[PDB]
Order: sequence, then structure tokens, then C-alpha cells
Amino acid sequence: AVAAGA
Repeated sequence: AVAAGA
């Protein structure tokens, strides 16, 4: 699980 952002 990879999440990038805001």
C-alpha cells in the first residue's frame, strides 16, 4: 500500500 499526496 503506497499513498502519496495530501
